[PDB]
Amino acid sequence: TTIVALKYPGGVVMAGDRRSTQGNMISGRDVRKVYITDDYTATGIAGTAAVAVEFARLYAVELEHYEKLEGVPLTFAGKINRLAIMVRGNLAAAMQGLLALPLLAGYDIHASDPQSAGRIVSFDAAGGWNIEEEGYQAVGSGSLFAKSSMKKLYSQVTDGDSGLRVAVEALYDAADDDSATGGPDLVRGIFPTAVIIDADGAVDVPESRIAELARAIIESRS
Amino acid sequence: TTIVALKYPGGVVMAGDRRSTQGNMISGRDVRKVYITDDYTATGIAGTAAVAVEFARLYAVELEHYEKLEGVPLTFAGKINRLAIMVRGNLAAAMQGLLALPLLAGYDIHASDPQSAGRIVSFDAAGGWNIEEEGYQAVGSGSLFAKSSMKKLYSQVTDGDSGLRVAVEALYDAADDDSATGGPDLVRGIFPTAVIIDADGAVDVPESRIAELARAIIESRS
Amino acid sequence: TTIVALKYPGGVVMAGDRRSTQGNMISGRDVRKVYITDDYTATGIAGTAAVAVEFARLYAVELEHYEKLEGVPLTFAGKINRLAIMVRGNLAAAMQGLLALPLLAGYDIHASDPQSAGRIVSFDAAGGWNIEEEGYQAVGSGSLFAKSSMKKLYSQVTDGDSGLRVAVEALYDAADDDSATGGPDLVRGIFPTAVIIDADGAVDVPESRIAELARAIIESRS
Amino acid sequence: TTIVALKYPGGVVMAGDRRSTQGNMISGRDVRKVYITDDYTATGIAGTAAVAVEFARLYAVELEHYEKLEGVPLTFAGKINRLAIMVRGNLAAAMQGLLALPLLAGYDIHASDPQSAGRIVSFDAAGGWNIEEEGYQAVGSGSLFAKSSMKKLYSQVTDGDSGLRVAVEALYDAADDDSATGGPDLVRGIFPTAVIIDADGAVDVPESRIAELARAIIESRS
Amino acid sequence: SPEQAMRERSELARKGIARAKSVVALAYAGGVLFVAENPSRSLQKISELYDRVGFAAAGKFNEFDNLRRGGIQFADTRGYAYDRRDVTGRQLANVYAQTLGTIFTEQAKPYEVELCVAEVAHYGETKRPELYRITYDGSIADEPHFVVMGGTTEPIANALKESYAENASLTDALRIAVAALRALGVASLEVAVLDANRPRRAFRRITGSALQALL
Amino acid sequence: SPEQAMRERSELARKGIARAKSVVALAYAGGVLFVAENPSRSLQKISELYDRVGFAAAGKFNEFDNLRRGGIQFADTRGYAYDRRDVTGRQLANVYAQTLGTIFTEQAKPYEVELCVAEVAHYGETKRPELYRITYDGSIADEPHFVVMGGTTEPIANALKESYAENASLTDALRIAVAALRALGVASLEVAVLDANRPRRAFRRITGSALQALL
Amino acid sequence: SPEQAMRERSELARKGIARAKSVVALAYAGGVLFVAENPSRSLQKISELYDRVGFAAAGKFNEFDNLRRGGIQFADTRGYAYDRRDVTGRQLANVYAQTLGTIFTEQAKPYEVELCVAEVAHYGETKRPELYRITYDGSIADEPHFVVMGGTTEPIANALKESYAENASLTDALRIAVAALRALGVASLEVAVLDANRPRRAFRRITGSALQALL
Amino acid sequence: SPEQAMRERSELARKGIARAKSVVALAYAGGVLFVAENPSRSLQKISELYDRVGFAAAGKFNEFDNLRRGGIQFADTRGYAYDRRDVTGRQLANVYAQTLGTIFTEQAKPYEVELCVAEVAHYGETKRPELYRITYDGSIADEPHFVVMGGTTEPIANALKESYAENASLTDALRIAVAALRALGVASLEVAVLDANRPRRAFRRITGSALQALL
Amino acid sequence: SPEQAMRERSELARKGIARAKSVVALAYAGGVLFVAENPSRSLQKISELYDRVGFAAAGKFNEFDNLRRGGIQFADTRGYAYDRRDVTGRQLANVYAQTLGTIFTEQAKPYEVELCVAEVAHYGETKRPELYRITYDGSIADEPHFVVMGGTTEPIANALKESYAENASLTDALRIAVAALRALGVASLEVAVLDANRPRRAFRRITGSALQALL
Amino acid sequence: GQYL
Amino acid sequence: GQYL
Amino acid sequence: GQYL
Amino acid sequence: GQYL
Amino acid sequence: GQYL
Amino acid sequence: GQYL
Repeated sequence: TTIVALKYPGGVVMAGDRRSTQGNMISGRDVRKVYITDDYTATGIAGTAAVAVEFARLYAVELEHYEKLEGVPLTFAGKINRLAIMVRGNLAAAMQGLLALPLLAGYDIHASDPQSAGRIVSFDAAGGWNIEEEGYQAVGSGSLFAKSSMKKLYSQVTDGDSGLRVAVEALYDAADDDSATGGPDLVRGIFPTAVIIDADGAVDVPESRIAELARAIIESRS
Repeated sequence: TTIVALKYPGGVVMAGDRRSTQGNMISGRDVRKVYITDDYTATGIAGTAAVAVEFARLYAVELEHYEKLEGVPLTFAGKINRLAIMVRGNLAAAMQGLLALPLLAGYDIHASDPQSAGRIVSFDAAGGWNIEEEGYQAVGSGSLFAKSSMKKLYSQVTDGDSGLRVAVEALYDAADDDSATGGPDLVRGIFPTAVIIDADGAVDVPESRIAELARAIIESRS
Repeated sequence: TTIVALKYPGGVVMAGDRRSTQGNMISGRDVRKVYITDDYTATGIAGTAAVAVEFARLYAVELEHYEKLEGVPLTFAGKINRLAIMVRGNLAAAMQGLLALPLLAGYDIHASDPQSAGRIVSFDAAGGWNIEEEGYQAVGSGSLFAKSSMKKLYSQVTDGDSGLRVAVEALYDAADDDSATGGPDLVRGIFPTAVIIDADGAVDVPESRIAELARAIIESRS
Repeated sequence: TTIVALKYPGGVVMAGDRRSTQGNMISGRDVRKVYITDDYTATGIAGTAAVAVEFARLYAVELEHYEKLEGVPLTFAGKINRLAIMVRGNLAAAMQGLLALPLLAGYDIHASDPQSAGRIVSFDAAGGWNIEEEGYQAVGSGSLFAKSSMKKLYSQVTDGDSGLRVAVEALYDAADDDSATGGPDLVRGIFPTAVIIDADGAVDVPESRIAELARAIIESRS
Repeated sequence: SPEQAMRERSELARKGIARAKSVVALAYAGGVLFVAENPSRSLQKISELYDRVGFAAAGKFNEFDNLRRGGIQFADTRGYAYDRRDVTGRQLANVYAQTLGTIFTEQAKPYEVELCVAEVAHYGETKRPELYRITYDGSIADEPHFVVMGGTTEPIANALKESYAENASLTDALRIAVAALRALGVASLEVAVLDANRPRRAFRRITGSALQALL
Repeated sequence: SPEQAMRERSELARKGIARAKSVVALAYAGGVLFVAENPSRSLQKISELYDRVGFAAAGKFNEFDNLRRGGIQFADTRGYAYDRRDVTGRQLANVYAQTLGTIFTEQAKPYEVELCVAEVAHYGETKRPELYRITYDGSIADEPHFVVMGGTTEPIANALKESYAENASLTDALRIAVAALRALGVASLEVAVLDANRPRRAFRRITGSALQALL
Repeated sequence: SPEQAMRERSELARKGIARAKSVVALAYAGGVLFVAENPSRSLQKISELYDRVGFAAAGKFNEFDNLRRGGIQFADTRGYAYDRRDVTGRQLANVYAQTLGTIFTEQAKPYEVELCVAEVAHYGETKRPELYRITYDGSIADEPHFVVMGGTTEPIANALKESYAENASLTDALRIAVAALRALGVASLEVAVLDANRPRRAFRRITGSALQALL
Repeated sequence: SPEQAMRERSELARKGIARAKSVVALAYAGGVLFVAENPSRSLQKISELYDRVGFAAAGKFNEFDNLRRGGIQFADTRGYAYDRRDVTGRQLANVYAQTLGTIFTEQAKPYEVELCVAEVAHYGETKRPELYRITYDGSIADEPHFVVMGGTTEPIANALKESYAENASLTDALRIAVAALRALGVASLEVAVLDANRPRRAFRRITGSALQALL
Repeated sequence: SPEQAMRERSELARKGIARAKSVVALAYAGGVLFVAENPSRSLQKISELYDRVGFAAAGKFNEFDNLRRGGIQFADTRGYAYDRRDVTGRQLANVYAQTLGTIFTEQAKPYEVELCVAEVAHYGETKRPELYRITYDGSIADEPHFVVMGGTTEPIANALKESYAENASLTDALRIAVAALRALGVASLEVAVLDANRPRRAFRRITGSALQALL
Repeated sequence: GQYL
Repeated sequence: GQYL
Repeated sequence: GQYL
Repeated sequence: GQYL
Repeated sequence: GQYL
Repeated sequence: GQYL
């Protein structure tokens, strides 16, 4: 399990793999690890899959309920406060093993510069959070490897395509080095899933482009 | 114990064996392990027998009571959500020791393609669940053997008959490999129980068909 | 302690011994381990003598209270449900040492065939139950030996008399093999207790018949 | 981490580094650890990052809410009492490792002498506090080393400029002798954050002067 | 006077029930047939209470709607607590009478609703269907032939009295009930049946094309 | 006027009880005999309270029905608390009289019901069966011969006092009772008896062919 | 009298409705079109209740505003409890009818608000949009075509029934609606639409430049 | 009559507010200027509710002071719970309208106060300042220009009407408001401003020597 | 009428306070001098609320006794909660006015007490003594010179006004106050002072030999 | 009422 | 009121 | 209140 | 009353 | 009541 | 009332 985030000029792109295991035993090979919580934020949660699904559901419902009640959505600081608060609420459960590490990618519509309107926010286990001003983030088992790889690759991120290709390559690296992280399955045709957020909103990458980028990277590595 | 479920073209079929043991000693030899919760979904639960029976009863009561109250049955997603909620509810007893692993397979009448209206939902201990895209699933002690066998044998699933035969031989494999899983008792005429769900609903296989399929499988293995 | 039950054509007969011991020391020699809860079912409870006594008292009170309140007795399934419910309510007492294993035998008045109207339901520690399809049940310390013996002896059960003699012989075996299981006292003239349930209801065997059957069996073993 | 506070003639200046680490792993490198609670008091908290941030937010909210309700801010003793109260409210979480220790710097406008109207208050773990009469105080991991350096360097503190330079050099010393305290990152242009409080109130120090002071101190040390 | 208050409440509930539609339930060959004049598609005054027990009422919709919800939850509690077959329509009607008489004793506003309880024989079991007419004051009436709810019950009741046929066929009972009720179209009508031939759940509705073609 | 208010409430109770059916409980050779003119098969006003204790009431069905339920719960609590033999109809009747006084005084609308508490000698025991009659106000009364209820109790009481026979056989007692109550058919009647010749549970109903040929 | 209390409450609610703005919700080609004459920019009478369910009312703004809030919490609880697709406008209208009847029954003053529920087909699904109109006393009504709300509803209702075009284009539907409501400008008017073509949330508002360009 | 009681309550509130000082809040060049004739220095009828939101009131002092305290508590709760920028004057006014309508309906004594909510554009942001006028019964009014509350509102309101000028300078708007309110000295008055030029907290008072020099 | 009920309640409080003993507190050279005629030695009408805050009242002794007590716990709780210097007489008077309004509004029996709140400058600090007079309904008034509690306040108030001298010495202030109050003996008096020259606790009493020599 |  |  |  |  |  |  590894979920990576990176901003590009005029937006942000954030992806997740598809493999879930119980210890050494591989359970899922098609896991959707990114949730488009609203039009301008997408969420990828590493940790317990059940807790990740519950948290995505709760956070989406909370944002929708606030926006419906007040006629206006929360602000990015408000949304981050909600996520941090619910994480601090999960400390009791996490200590027994039901952990869930969130990654938030957002496009600040209120940002002065739409080119810098993309946002990456990093939450810790203690509920503390931090915007990734340095450009990117990766959470999960292969988080360290993905970060160290697309650290080098970040010179190549220039747009949605460049950033998405870099993220796909970093996900492949995390899968290749970490057996808990899953890569592009070619026999079953399964590839990590990704979401792109920009001024128009958050959009999901078609699996055709994901497969094409993964295959190109593979032939590069072959 | 071992309970399996596989989808065939235009439906889903599942089965459950009849052995219950108290450690090494054998307690029950004709126990029912698959429950027709409603007309279009049937649930087989591995784990503690009394606890699994209580879930069967409670979940059937909950579904029928909701449907009576609202004049409408649940969406399949709502059903899975409730089952996940119950599995999350019994976590205290599960950590205490009173385990029970649920298997839900249903025929989604709302499916665009009724040929693909069969469903297989696999739940984990933490309350999380997974729909099964491979078309087959097995729960119980002999779940691994049944899963590996039907991995090979799913090529021969072409209809309700072929899928039922594959499930019966997979349960035969699980019983043969696992001493905790009971096979077809010919001397007492005891055979594993099965249910077929399709467009017209959930139906139980007559015992003669189960007996004859088990005998034919034995003759092949003899 | 050991309590046995067996169905015979047209009814059911269930018996229990008379010995209660504290460690190696013997406390009771005339212990009543068979209770006629109502006209058409009787209960014999293994485990803690005190707990079994109050459990039988409470169960009889509940059955009578319902039958008074509704003007009608419960269905056999309702009775089984209540017994299982309280046994599950007794988990807290059982885990700390207060054990009580019930054995339920009854005559199903609602049974289509009065010849097969005898019912024997076996409850485990988890509170769950199992109607005995094998026709006979044995609970208690010597329950293994009693099961073992009248497994062989069940070919001889044909009516109340044959079943009663078989049960007496099985209790004799349990007493002979298990030092905590009590046998037919001759010097004190104490013999295990028994109840016969049929279409006329549950009736207690006169002690003269028990004594003579025990004596005949003993001279067979002499 | 290390946060230092020192009084200068006519005010007070207090600063904090920017490094946050998890074990030997470095998490943040631009962590603003200095908070301006109000116009005349600024607070830096060492310990768990999330706890420190939420204490900063909560204390600012509390002070503003009281002042709004009563139309008047608190006395300095009242503010210190409140901060001690929250710290002693944090003891429970502190025993489980969620510690965050404060350092309070303020400008007592009610002081008869405005030259000595600056204040430094140091709180211990148990909520107890002490006004700093040596004129300087350092909290954090490198707090001992920073205190040792500014003990020597307090001879040269004469104004906001001298005091700020001394605080910068002491933060450098703490970062040098303690790997948990971050120094002036020249390659990334990252330097510790600071605030100056005087009769005009608490004002943040523009980053250019921190950078130039750090560079000059480096050249002296080079 | 408290007697004056109880009276005026009684005529209040009477006026409420009188200015309401007509619901008729009759015992026939296949069990109990539920017929009501329901113009609204979403609203339904006839429902299932238990697998062999149906629900019918006449009055303010939310009142007997919450009553039906309470009956459903109570019956589910009874079935789960003891056994399925331990739930009977007689005990449900007793609970309904208890809660009615209670509410009318304490609540400032008496309910302008009248209720009927229907229970049939279990599957593979023979028993004459039982009809329990429960009144607003908590009074209950056991009626063997036919039950009429709401409105001008006199002409429809008397018509049903002369036109009642025991073990009536489904279509014949349908047409007799329609003739009594008219004293309508496929729409503006609600039809349900408690079919004893159902294996577990006797209740079932017959609406639309089936309802049209049956007539 | 509080006195006038209590008078109006009491007269309301009198009118309600008067417009009610007649229940007679008499001691005979076999113990206590219960007769109830109840056309409804489902509804029963005669029941058992304890092993040698019966239940008889006359009035609004829900009121004495809930009273009967509460009394059964109390009696079962008493039996389980101490012993089966520690339950006597006297203590029950005291509880019911206290409860009826509380209901009349504190509840806004009192229960228009009449109550009888019957207790017989235990098995193998000789003792004259006990008849306790309790009214809403709390005038518990001990009847050495018979208990009458409902309607015009004057003609029924006169017929009973004229035709009462101690140690009367079952047939003689029932025929005397039906002759007195006429002042009808085998149907529409509820018949039960507290039989001290029962080992534990003296109460038992007599209905159908037993009642048919018996009458 | 109790009755004088009930109809004084009812007429108080009615006169509260009388001095209310006029809101019209109509079933057009794209689903449901909401039109409300709101001069205030901050105050809102139209809102979304669920993905394909909207909210419309007129009366005391705080009354139906708090009712809107409660219904929003209820709908969110229902959707999270089971599934998003398990939320229907029928159950919502049911709970609103129940709570309105409850408030009218117990609350000192009736809510001078009447409510409208609109539900459209889901995305990629065909279903006639459903209009529930709930009166303060819980008198819920299903409107096949249009809901006329607030003030002198008679002239606008006649104009709409005369000029209703089923599946009217949103431009033509809005022009007909404004013609009927005139019996206003782009300003001082609030417009929202439940748009079934939307993937998840059908609700959407059309105000200002879009509304001006359309009209 | 309940209508009579409500009219008496309303006239109580109006006459209570009538015998009160006049408070005016106008939108000028720098935002919202608060002016109230407050001879008592300790008592203050103008205050800050949030960073860009002030508080104005006209009525019984402890009443609106408690309201102000509760609103400050609620606003702090909202800001801490979600975000500082997530607090708006519209939601504050909505909560106040809810509470005032509630109290007016339920409280035996209505509050004779008039509350104005003012919100300005954030620092480094342009938005026309918003004035929300809330009546004792919750009747909220959105004023784009000015709010006159307490005392004879007609003469001062008209004088402001001809004397109103948008984006008025601080001193000019001050003298205009002084002339309108005259229809006084530097003392006996309360002056505060919501200054959008303030980085975080727009509210600020102008009293004494500054207030003198501005006149 | 609610208006006439409030009139009789307010006039009841007025009769209570007028038919009550007189207290005068004046700002003089040494701070605030409290003068209340008090024949009872046990009963005390003057007290200290805080280091620089005293207590004065006119009315029923138990009423303002309990009020003074509650204010004392509140002030101690505020001083311990935040800081000792953060407690002011303004906030105490605000709390007293709020709770007096509360008692007048919901408590069926009004308090016939009228209170004065006094606060002096802290030691080593200059600030004019502050006097807050609060009446039963919470109507608080700030008096810069003198506050008269209860009794025939008009002749005494006029005499004080004519003879009030700012910064009057304690002897001169005492003699002026007693001359005004005569409009008694050394007994039947209570004298207390909030002396700013006190380091912490400004309050102090002067009685008997000190009072005699001072006179 | 019901006095059956 | 609703009765249909 | 606000009835429009 | 107290009045003292 | 205090209104100033 | 059962006075005896």
